[PDB]
Amino acid sequence: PEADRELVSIRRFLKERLQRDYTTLRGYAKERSNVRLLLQRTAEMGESNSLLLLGPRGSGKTTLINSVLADLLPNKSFGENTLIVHLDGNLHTDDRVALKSITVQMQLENAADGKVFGSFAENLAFLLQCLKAGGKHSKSVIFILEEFDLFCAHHNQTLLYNLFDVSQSAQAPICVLGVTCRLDVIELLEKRVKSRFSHRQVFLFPSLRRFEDYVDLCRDLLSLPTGNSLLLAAEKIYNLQNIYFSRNHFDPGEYGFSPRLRDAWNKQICKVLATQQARSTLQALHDFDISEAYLKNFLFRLVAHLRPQSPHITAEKMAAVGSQFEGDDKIELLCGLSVLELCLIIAIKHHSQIYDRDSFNFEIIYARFSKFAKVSTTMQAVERSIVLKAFEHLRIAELIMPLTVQKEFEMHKLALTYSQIHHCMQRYQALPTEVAQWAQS
Amino acid sequence: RTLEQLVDFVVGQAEREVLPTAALLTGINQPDHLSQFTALTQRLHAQRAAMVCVLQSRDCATLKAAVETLVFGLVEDNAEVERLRRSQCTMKQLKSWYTNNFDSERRQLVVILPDFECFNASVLQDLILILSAHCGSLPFVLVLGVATAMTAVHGTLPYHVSSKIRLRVFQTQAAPTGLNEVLDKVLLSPKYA
Amino acid sequence: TPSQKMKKIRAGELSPSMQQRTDLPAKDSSKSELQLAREQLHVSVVPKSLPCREREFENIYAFLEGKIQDQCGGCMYVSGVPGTGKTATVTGVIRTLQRMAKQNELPAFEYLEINGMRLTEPRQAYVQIYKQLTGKTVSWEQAHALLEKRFTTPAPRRVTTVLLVDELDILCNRRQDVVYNLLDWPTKSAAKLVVVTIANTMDLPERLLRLTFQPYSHKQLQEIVTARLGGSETFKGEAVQLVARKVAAVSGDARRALDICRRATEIADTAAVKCVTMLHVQQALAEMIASAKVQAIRNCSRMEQIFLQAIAAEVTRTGVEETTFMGVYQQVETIAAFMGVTFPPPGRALRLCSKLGAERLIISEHSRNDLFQKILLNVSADDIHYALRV
Amino acid sequence: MEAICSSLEPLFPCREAAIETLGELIGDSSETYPSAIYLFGHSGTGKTALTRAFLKECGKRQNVRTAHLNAIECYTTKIMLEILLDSLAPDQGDALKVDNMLDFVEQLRRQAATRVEDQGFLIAVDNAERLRDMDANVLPVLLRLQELTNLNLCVILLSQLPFEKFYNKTGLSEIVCLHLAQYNKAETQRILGSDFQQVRNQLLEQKKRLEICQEAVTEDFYNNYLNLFLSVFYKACRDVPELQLTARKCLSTYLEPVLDGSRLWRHIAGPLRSALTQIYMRIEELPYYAKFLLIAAFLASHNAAKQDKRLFLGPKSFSIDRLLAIFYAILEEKVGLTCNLLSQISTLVHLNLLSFVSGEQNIMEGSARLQCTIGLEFVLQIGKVVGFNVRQY
DNA sequence: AAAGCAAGCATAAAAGATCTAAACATAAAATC
DNA sequence: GATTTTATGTTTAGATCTTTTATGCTTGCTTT
Ligand SMILES: Nc1ncnc2c1ncn2[C@@H]1O[C@H](COP(=O)(O)OP(=O)(O)OP(=O)(O)O)[C@@H](O)[C@H]1O
Ligand SMILES: Nc1ncnc2c1ncn2[C@@H]1O[C@H](COP(=O)(O)OP(=O)(O)OP(=O)(O)O)[C@@H](O)[C@H]1O
Ligand SMILES: Nc1ncnc2c1ncn2[C@@H]1O[C@H](COP(=O)(O)OP(=O)(O)OP(=O)(O)O)[C@@H](O)[C@H]1O
Ligand SMILES: [Mg+2]
Ligand SMILES: [Mg+2]
Ligand SMILES: [Mg+2]
Repeated sequence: PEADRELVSIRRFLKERLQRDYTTLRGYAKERSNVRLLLQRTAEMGESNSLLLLGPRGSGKTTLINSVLADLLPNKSFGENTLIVHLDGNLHTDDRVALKSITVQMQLENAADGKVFGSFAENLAFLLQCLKAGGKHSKSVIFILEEFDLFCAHHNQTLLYNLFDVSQSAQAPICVLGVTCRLDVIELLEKRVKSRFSHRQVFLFPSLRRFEDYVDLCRDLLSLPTGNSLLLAAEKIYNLQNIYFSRNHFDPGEYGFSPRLRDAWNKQICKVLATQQARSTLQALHDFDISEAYLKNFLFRLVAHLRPQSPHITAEKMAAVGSQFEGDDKIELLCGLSVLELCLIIAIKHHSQIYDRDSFNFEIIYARFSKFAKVSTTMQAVERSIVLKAFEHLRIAELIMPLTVQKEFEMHKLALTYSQIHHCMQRYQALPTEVAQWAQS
Repeated sequence: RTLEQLVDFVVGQAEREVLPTAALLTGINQPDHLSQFTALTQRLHAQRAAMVCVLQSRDCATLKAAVETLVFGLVEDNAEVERLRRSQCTMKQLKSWYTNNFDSERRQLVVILPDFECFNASVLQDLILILSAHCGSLPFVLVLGVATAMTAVHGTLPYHVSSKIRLRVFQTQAAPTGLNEVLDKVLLSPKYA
Repeated sequence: TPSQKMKKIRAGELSPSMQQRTDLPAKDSSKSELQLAREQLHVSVVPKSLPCREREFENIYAFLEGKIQDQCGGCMYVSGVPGTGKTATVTGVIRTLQRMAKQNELPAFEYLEINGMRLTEPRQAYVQIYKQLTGKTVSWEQAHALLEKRFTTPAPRRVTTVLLVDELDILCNRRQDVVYNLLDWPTKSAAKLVVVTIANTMDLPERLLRLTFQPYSHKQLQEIVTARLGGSETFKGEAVQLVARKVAAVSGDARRALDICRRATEIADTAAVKCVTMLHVQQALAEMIASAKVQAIRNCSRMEQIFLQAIAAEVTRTGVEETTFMGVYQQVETIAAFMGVTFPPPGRALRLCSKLGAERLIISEHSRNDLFQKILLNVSADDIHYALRV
Repeated sequence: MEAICSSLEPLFPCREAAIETLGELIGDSSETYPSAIYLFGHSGTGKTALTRAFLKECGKRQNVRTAHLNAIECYTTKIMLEILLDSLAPDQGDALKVDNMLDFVEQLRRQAATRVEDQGFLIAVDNAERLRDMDANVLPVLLRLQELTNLNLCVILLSQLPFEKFYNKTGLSEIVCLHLAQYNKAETQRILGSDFQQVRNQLLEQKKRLEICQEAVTEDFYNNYLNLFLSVFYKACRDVPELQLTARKCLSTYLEPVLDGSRLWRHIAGPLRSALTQIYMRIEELPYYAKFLLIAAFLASHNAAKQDKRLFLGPKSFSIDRLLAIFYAILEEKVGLTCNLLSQISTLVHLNLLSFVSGEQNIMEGSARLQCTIGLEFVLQIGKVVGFNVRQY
């Protein structure tokens, strides 16, 4: 069954492209060339520079840095003058961990085989004494600070105050390149650090605000490329791995496809994207969030369904994953609740509807429930205890929140809009009719 | 009768994931029961099938303090039957130490809680949830000294903590009954002058 | 071995060093006149004679000379808005005094310096002063005792030593002990100390315990760049005036005028013209002095645009700026009813609120308390309609 | 992807769809994994057993290194990193030493190997609803650990909350949401009826009674018993472990009049409505003046601040001098104020018969606010065992 | 005349935010 | 080379400063 092996090859290739492939960048011809010419200027001429990429989360910030470094590193003039210092704000929490990763990753003489000796104050004074020794004859340091705002959350912003002060003195030819999401992170810096900063910023707001190039990108990600592009990308990935992300990557050279199979697959994808149903589902997702990470997640959960028994992509699969996205889950949680919790919920609905969203309690809802319990002739058998367990179970699924004493006497607030409760009465299966007559009252 | 029933419950759980536990409805006063609990520990060091650390509520201001006093009390009870760092005594070290020692024989891991009422509810629910997470790999039993009545156990434990527990009640005699027995049998016994 | 090298660092006999470039540095002759104009326009290259600062230079020079010849010592407090060139001036006058001492017109002296933000704890400064004294390194309490022993004891010959202090305000503690000792040390007449502290706020000793570098006007900020450029005519004569007008009002940083001119020189390199035009400076000021909050609101997806209209409608309707999420969702359902496009169910709206909160268009709480999380508006309300229609 | 779902369907009936989804996302290990998979459902949906069976099945069958975890154990993040690296990097010994997220990321980065052995990793964090309560850099790192360590992992999370509770002020990356619906009544009947062979082989263990057990504990009889049980308890709970735990005991009390001689719904519908009263609970005196003090505490915490001049929103907090005044008024004997009586006050505090809200630092000043915590029924039992009615006040 | 609601008020306690004193584990060197 | 000791850098828990809110209490007006 070699054709089924061909489909397994297409599915593995597609999941590798949607998930991996950290280098390739689509669009952004201006900003990528700007960052690249800045990095060549700080690598060759010995200038010090500062830069601050900003954009919404899911815009290609890190992918731009990988494309720029993947272009520049195998030049072997950039590869001999530059020592690159990656840094992050999630991992390097307090500044001393960032400074240990700097001293390790610069291969400073104080460090040894991934471990550094001595006090942190000694490591700081030693790092400034090393950067002090540089003229233009020193190797160029390229700091890359991802999540700049958490570095602003450090004490005194103290590491940042040094990292820009080296840029404004003729010491080591560094290059600070912060990358962060907040669009007014420059306000967070203290006025000294704001003064030392070069104020240049580069914005990467995504270019696919219009619907048509969004459908073009969706047609792009599902297609199998022509084979000479696979050879060229294999040459590029091979040349970068000969000299960090490089140890695992897309690697097109493990995959090879017959051109007729590429033509049949891309004919299937352009025909599927021609239909009104798939365009409607992608229209819904494009109205939700333009960011390409969302579309790549939707594409991954579409591509994963390509079982051998049903080889081809179809528009009904687009509609199914779109129905999984657009539906709510609190309405899908309330249908899991048993009838006693649902009656406590509908009692909270009647209480906060009659008294207009006032806070409630177990005893007031116990009175409003026992007004129904004594006339129900199906809920007569329950006691205080089962209703109290149902109340605590409503508390621990966070359908009720405390206003922040006895377990039976906390103040509380409902967490739902009434349309969710009015919908969960409809979508519930086999609700007893007496609770429905209470729902209409 | 209650002490032999407790030792038989511990040995019958050694004969055996929802943890077994045996509440003992102690009277409202404390110090009379204390020596009783110590005798229970001696019985589990008589038959040598269980080691036991008391987990008084003074040691449980937070979940971290509860876990460290639990592990430190188990390892120091075992050393007393026959000095690792306070910052290092995690549950994982307890699992590695239990499989480091007790596997070719299965000694039970007892944690007396003499003052069930005095505990803060959140640290107690988190502790019973952690011990429920580790039962099966570590043979645990839990004994609750509830100074009042069963409604306190059913009320203080939340929906889910009660869902993951297997409690059985034993009763020591009531205090007026104890004064009646002490007065009929000793202070009114003829043989003292 | 690691032990010998860490002992070499702790006694300081091992010189710190970076790896040298394997390729040689690029030759000066190949540089373009625009490229040389950029290289002279870097902020690092401080001139030996600073333009338009001669009054403060002669003031600090006459002061430190009259305090360093007469062997008395004291304290001096220079202060001003950042970008005014304080540290460059005091380092320049100390450089002129040491060049004078090499010609022996002045008594010899050791120039110490610290920097408050290059420290960790403030008490670590006691190690650093002594680190530039004998060069020995020691714990801060023994450093405190040895700084006392060099200061408390009248033991001639006691050479005067200046103590430049970058960023005194970062040395504050709950006790304020280190800055208090650094101020009390000149008061000992026997140890002839003089300290020159450098600060931003003009009234710090009153605030939690002179000279003031006023910010540059339009003509001084013209003078600085037009002396920095040299004799090349790569800048037209009005572009420096345009920079001085758009920087002298906002903040007065010397660094801002310099890197604005440098980034404009880079844009002129992108245009492949050997001389700048004034529109290049307009483009550089439009890029480096900007917010993209208009472009961000223009480039959000349509549901976040509906959400952004609804928060503004809620601030209009209720009349308060901070809103509970439920009233915003009711206004959301009104606007989505009017536009004819359906709105996502409220969990996805919570996701949209968290995503716009990450981008600081709005200030939103953690989503554990949904439908009760507070929402401020961070972008001004007029910018929403200005980005959405125009 | 076929063998894993095919080996977990017989153990887990009525769950073929969610197993099909997880076995397509993280089934085959030659394929890459999505960066995070957040599956969620109600209590007792069957997800801890599902992910634990999935991790042990994949880590026994294929090349993956698996790690399970429970987030309540991780009261500080370094314990979480220790358990994760201790399972993901086997036989490290006591050379393991992780201090923060950076060291864990580097020591997981060194574990990367060649693609030709096609290794993968998996991580499951049970009770992930606690993860937002802790250090609050652990969730953003845990979602994008695949991008960060440049490995081939997939950090599963598990909770009952929907994912929308989890967001923070910095935002999180992409995640694969996955819902597990709780069973409708026919599927709960199918689950409880799957164990019919085990419960028959248990009933054979404990000879006329065994002679009628082997002839009349058949499949349709157990299906009729399951319909007769889910006619009663299904409205009170759908939590499948509790229905198993009660269904076996009620089968044990149900079987007596077919051990002797419908014709049974009355005999068991008696005890079943007592069995409903003991759902979730899992079972298998006071001094005289303390009685009067608990009575006066209920009077001080229910009969308001201004009704008490003429007798003499929830419960109201009260200072203890109000308690001693109501105790004097209700005592009708006027005891001297011995040390034992104020000790009785402090013992009602320690036994959770009273509670504190404020004034703990100056209890002897009398400014402390106390709060009686008892319902009407037991204080009526106290007034019965004294014989002194409390409804008059 | 007193009883009850109200403007406010004045300290109190409850996070909470941030810093400092005590503890404590580790590095490193003195010595046997 | 191994142990011990102790000097120190790191951690952690308490101390303290905001400020919120807030609620019991003051007392004062108002009302039946
Ligand atoms: N402009 C783009 N070109 C190509 N791929 C993109 C682009 N933007 C996003 N992606 C895809 O989105 C996923 C994550 O993108 P990316 O890493 O750039 O976000 P990010 O930089 O991590 O954002 P943040 O740093 O704010 O979390 C990647 O799989 C990548 O393929
Ligand atoms: N008169 C001048 N001529 C040319 N350049 C100047 C002049 N004054 C200041 N500068 C520029 O400004 C910078 C001065 O740096 P300096 O450290 O003195 O600033 P500062 O006022 O001390 O800032 P802060 O007080 O925030 O440290 C130098 O890089 C220099 O290029
Ligand atoms: N389809 C099924 N077939 C057989 N048994 C099932 C099935 N679904 C659930 N179970 C039973 O459910 C139990 C596991 O439920 P689980 O403990 O995963 O719920 P949970 O979500 O972890 O609850 P909590 O989070 O409150 O602990 C197992 O005993 C298992 O036998
Ligand atoms: Mg990124
Ligand atoms: Mg300065
Ligand atoms: Mg579970």
